[PDB]
Amino acid sequence: PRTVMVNLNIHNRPKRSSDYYNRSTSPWNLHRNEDPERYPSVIWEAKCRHLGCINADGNVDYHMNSVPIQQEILVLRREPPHCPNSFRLEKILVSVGCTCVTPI
Amino acid sequence: PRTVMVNLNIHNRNSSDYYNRSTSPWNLHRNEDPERYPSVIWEAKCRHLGCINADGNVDYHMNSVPIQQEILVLRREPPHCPNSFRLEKILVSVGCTCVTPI
Ligand SMILES: CC(C)[C@H](NC(=O)COCCNC(=O)OC(C)(C)C)C(=O)N[C@@H](CC(=O)O)Cc1ccc(NC(=O)[C@H](Cc2ccccc2Cl)NC(=O)C(F)(F)c2ccccc2)cc1
Repeated sequence: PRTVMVNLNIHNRPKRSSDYYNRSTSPWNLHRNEDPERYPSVIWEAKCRHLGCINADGNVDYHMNSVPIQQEILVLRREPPHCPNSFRLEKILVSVGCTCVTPI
Repeated sequence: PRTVMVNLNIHNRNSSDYYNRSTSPWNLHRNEDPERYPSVIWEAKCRHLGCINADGNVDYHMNSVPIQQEILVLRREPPHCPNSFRLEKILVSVGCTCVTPI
């Protein structure tokens, strides 16, 4: 009912540091979600390592909370299946890291 | 030049105020570009250089820093062609996390 064309070839941004994930008070890991019926097909989702957050001393402090920061994202989904380059839009949620948080 | 078709009827999916309770809270700044789809984009900005205490005072021995993501956005191509588009990859701060320096 409303349809458009898109060139998936790309240009822009170099990178670096980005071990925020390891020095955060609310650190995380990245889990690969691969779906071949989907553009992009590889997506990296963040997952908080602890319930609590990390001390100065480097011990977990459960009076606080690692929680994930999320984003609504649009992704491409094959429509109909078996059709290698026709697609519909699909909105989804993506954890991109965790932040630490006071519970009240 | 690999090219594909997209139906913009978007089904399906699928308050939480972490921005205010984070040790490394932040605000959102509007970026608007009319030659861009989406045109309005909200970018996060850490409120403090340091992070917030239990006591609720700023502790500069630590660091609010933004968490970013690579994002794709659409740009008409050729310009003034209302259906055909090219991809453009962008960085987006979506919130801040607190961090131990070196
Ligand atoms: C992202 C929207 C879901 C959101 N809008 C809504 O909830 C409803 O959208 C109704 C208007 N947007 C719209 O039609 O999107 C297009 C005009 C596109 C068609 C919105 O506009 N948010 C914005 C305002 C704000 O809220 O601060 C912030 C925003 C901006 C762009 C993006 N970009 C995307 O989600 C794109 C979708 C896309 C865009 C352009 C070209 C190709 C593709 Cl596949 N996908 C990706 O970046 C990704 F798939 F690569 C991806 C995957 C995994 C992790 C990270 C990224 C995300 C969020």
